[PDB]
Amino acid sequence: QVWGSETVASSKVGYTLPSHIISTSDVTRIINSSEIQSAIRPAGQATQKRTH
RNA sequence: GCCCUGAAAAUGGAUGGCGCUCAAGCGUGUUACCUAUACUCUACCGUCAGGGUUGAUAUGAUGCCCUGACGAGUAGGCAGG
Ligand SMILES: [Mg+2]
Ligand SMILES: [Mg+2]
Ligand SMILES: [Mg+2]
Ligand SMILES: [Mg+2]
Repeated sequence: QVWGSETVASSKVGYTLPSHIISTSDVTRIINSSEIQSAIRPAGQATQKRTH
């Protein structure tokens, strides 16, 4: 009642809870998604070999 | 050309000094040698630029790592402590 829900309006006049600018807080799962993984090129060595 | 005369100032006095006369002087030529915080190569610190790396089961993706270049400073500005 005090702060409101998705089906109940908040008792505060004209107030709604703030929105999210990102859907989830774990970007690891977003990267590990099939669509992202199927569009990227293979990665490197993570520690480049010294050539000269 | 060199040297000499012309050429007199006040504390004692300065090719920097000693001293030097086929010079250790003057003109000219040939080599060797000495040494700057400059140049060349290397290491280390920092700054700037271009890049690599999220895949869990280990901690900083403002992380870790690869590559190149650069570094004087009053008044003054900005940044990290
Ligand atoms: Mg001579
Ligand atoms: Mg030097
Ligand atoms: Mg310099
Ligand atoms: Mg400086």
